[PDB]
Amino acid sequence: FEPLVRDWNEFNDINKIIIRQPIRTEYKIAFPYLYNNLPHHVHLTWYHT
Amino acid sequence: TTVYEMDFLADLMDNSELIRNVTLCGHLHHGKTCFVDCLIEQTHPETEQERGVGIKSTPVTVVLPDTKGKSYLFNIMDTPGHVNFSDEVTAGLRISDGVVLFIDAAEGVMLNTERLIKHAVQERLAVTVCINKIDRLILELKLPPTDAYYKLRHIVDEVNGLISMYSTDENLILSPLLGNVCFSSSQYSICFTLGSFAKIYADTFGDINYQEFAK
Amino acid sequence: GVQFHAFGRVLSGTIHAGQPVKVLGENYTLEDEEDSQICTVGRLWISVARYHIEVNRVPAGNWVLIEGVDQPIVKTATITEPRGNEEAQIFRPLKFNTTSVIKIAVEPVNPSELPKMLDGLRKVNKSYPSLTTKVEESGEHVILGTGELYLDCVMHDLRKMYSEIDIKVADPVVTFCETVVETSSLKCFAETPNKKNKITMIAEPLEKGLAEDIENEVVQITWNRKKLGEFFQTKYDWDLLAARSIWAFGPDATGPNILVDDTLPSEVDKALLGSVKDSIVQGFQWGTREGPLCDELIRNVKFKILDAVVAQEPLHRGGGQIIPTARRVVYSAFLMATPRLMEPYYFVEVQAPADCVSAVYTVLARRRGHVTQDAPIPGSPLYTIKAFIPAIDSFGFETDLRTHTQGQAFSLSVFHHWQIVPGDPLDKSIVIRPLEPQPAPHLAREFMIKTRRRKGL
Amino acid sequence: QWENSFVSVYSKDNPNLLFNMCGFECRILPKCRTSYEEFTHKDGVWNLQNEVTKERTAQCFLRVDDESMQRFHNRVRQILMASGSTTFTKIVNKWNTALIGLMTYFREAVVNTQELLDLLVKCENKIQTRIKIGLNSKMPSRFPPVVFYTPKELGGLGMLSMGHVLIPQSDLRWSKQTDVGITHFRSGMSHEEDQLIPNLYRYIQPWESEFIDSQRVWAEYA
Amino acid sequence: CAQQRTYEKFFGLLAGRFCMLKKEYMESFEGIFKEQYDTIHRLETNKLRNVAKMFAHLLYTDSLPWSVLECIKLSEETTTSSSRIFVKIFFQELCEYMGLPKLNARLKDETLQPFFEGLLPRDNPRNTRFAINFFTSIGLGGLTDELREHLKNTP
Amino acid sequence: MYNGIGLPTPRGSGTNGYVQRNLSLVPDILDHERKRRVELRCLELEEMMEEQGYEEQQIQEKVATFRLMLLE
Ligand SMILES: Nc1nc2c(ncn2[C@@H]2O[C@H](COP(=O)(O)OP(=O)(O)OP(=O)(O)O)[C@@H](O)[C@H]2O)c(=O)[nH]1
Ligand SMILES: [Mg+2]
Repeated sequence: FEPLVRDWNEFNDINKIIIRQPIRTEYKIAFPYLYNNLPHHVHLTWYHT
Repeated sequence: TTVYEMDFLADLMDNSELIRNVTLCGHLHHGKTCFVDCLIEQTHPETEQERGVGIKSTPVTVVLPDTKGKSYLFNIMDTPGHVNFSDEVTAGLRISDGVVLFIDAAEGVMLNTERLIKHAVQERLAVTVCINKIDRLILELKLPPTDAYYKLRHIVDEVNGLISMYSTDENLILSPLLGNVCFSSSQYSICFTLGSFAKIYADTFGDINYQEFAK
Repeated sequence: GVQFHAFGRVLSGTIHAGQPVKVLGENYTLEDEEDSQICTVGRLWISVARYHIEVNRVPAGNWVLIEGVDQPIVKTATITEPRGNEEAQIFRPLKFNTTSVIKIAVEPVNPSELPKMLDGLRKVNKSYPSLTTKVEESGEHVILGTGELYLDCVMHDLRKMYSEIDIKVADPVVTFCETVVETSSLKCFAETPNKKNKITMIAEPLEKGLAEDIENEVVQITWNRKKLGEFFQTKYDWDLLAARSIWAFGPDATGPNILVDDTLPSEVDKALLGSVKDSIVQGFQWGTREGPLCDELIRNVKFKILDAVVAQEPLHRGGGQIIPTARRVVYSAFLMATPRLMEPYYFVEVQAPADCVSAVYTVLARRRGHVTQDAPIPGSPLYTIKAFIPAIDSFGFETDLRTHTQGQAFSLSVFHHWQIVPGDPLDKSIVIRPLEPQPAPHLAREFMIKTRRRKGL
Repeated sequence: QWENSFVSVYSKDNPNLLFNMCGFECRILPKCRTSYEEFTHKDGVWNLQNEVTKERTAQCFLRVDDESMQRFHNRVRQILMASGSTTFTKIVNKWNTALIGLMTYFREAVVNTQELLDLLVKCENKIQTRIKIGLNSKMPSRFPPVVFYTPKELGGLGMLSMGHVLIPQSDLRWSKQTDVGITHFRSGMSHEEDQLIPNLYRYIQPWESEFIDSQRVWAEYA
Repeated sequence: CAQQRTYEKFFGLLAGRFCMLKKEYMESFEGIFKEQYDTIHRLETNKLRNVAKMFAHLLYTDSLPWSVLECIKLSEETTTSSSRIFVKIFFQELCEYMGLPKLNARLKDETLQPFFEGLLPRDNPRNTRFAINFFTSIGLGGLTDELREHLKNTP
Repeated sequence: MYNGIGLPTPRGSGTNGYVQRNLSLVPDILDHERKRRVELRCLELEEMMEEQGYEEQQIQEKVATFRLMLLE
């Protein structure tokens, strides 16, 4: 879909991460709030039916 | 963005020998919240929902009649069962006195069930079982009635082996003869112990002694 | 609003509306009564699932939702009678089965609202009983939680209800531990600023069984040295002299490390050693807690005192300036002759159809798995898998599993045990390509270089 | 004036010396300084050589300036704005001349500027779209590539192309941080099959080689 | 890239990435350097220089392995003047790219001296004269006069 | 998986926005321990003497010799 609305940070300092597995969009949609800055108008989906 | 009954509730609180404090625990999705819901509709004909997973516990206190009619006040701590939220269980496990562990008839014992029997025995509570979701053996899995017996016996024996593993004293072994386990189907409105079923047998048919029968 | 309703059991007595009562917080011991804030009761409620039925009075034995005892208290509270004091104790605060091991840094978008965010954090620390929030000296706010879904719901409530600030959140990482693999072949001994007291101690590794016993409260030293001795000698052929030498347990009441005292000829200096044991154990536990490498807890190590040159009349000079002396002895031995890093593991149980077993296998391979067991379910068309997985690689493992198999499989995870991360934590000949994934020989190296960079400097 | 100026220091904390000259945006990085990792790769990189020791001592990385991209884009904009009284072949000659004048001037700063490549894709497809609009349709199947790129001898229009290359993409976050690499390949303009349309950049010769060539050619002629 | 305008390491880089992708192209490149040393006179000096910088790229890219020098016996009688120019451009590029310290260092260590033997003549004296004279002309004074000092100590 | 690659909308871009993955991507220690060896040499001797008598003199004799005869 078309995007809903449309500098420096420290957490993405590339010396201070450990990258074992790359985060990927499926995780970013499984857990909207843990994995995402500015999650707005997001519905929180989960089911282990 | 209960007029003549809450007084009765108060006197029940005042008796302090007609109340029971129980924690409703078990694994994930094994029947707790539906048990509680169908139960409050039995009494009152008067994040989570979208999640389909319960995150934080909820307490209910309600007045229930037994197989003799004597009302009791029941303290029921409905917990979440996701292994990540075991925190909530600990909370209930302090402020309550017994535990009703809900086990699935189709799956049996898994991670959280055994870990919760551990947490319950190490805090010296009472331990009861409801083998829930029994229709999943008749309608879903389609099992000859004797193999349904086999599966139920198996679940009870395994939970027995574990509760013996974490607790030294052979004070209690669970089997429905002692009145340790219900059989249930939360959604199909069926919950029964050998006691209750034999009393049903007696009340509708002749006068047979329901206690010696249930034995 | 912000307020809560405290929820609890009335063991003795009978609560009523307006009843003035005094709280007993979690730190309150009988001789520190500042912790007890004094307040009253606004309403009294009783509960059906989500219906609040307000009453005037409740006797002992029930549960109740009390209004007004919110602001003073955090996770646990013990309520006692206000202005009627006989004397009161507290019940030991809640003990949890699982260790909260996942870590998330939090910051606002514009620092102007740092106080508002702080309000928010307090509140959730209130609501979730296992949440462990701490503001780390590098200036950050770390949140310490159980699993990915747990922290998701935490931040859900953080952004939804308690504060409407916009918040940046780091990626999850885990909290580590420090340990050793062999004895300090030689010792560096620390001496007082005012050079009065010389402390010689080495380090060496314990075995896992007794450390876990330390954890399980099986070897509780609340016993006398006699019970300690029979325990140790009986079970693991420990020396009775090792028992007479064992002083205390370190990080706290429950600390998997041990402090040992073995130098017989100066041992009979109980005038001086029996004096200094207090500062000795304080420095021991400080050193164990504050970490030698990356500011994290140590475990599974045993320290031994082999020469205690005590200042005659170890007065206030000694007494005051010997605790850092002690912890530098600890660091000296530890860093001296075998640093090593330890990281947690996760237990994963996967239900799966019969066919997709191989599928989960492959996933666990990508993430350093070691699947242990795979077994039929009796009376079901399903197989159960039990496996381990480094909590590092546990991030998204569930959803990865379910996506690859069309929802058929499903896993839960629990913390189980720590383990040696396969790297050498202290090797300068190891340089880190700063964004691609390291191979195993350097995981520990990386693991420290990153964490200290944000904390240890 | 300080706002229209730019001062850039090189010390023991900045290893890079950046500047901005006639149309280029250059950044010099010596080997002595913090290049533990060094490559020799795509031609965006000049290798400066110390003329007495004859050893390569630094690398200059080139990019197109921002106002030069803007100037190219405004130039295409006025090709299009003043073209409703001209024929298809005149519009395409103006495009050809503009694009040659850019590519033969910059020539390896264009490889390294991932914002140019997108500018050139959109600008070439705007020219094509105005020619379609010239007929009375924009259907993508009435106008395969062959209609535009066929030389003027076989009756085509004769466009010169730089919009059928793939645009390299990599992970925005670190791409704004640390020059991470190239993992994905977004697509350029759309061709009717594989069709592999050739490229202007491959027929123009880089500077850093023309300067060595010239040195030797004039040396030996002298 | 033989047919190209002038050398751009584009084709070098591309063939090197293929070698990076499979070993088949690494042994292909062994045989290819063997082929071009066999067919080196078959070019002009233009093609000669571009292929020289080809293999020089290959070497200092670590794509071609330094063992390859076994194919280079620096005796006057067996050396094409065309091959002479080939190796001169090759080693001009090597020295002015990796720098003379690590080249002379890599030219020095024995672990590849078996192959380097054809390049550094010590047993037979006349081709030592010739080859030391050649690399001197190229301006590799260090290795040359070290080997000539070995020669001076020899009798 | 829109893994931070591609366009927000391939809409006015002259492209179909199709993304792909780059196929060509690949010394007291001994002396302190002798006093530790000596340590049980007094206790365990006085203990094994305590097993055959806790008169505190017969065990001090066995412990005194075990201290002098060992240090010799
Ligand atoms: N087949 C069958 N399913 C039942 C029955 N009773 C309850 N269920 C299930 O009950 C689920 C409803 O939520 P619950 O599982 O009760 O909630 P829960 O057990 O506490 O799990 P959590 O809330 O996450 O801790 C539905 O998904 C049904 O699958 C039953 O008697 N038969
Ligand atoms: Mg629920």
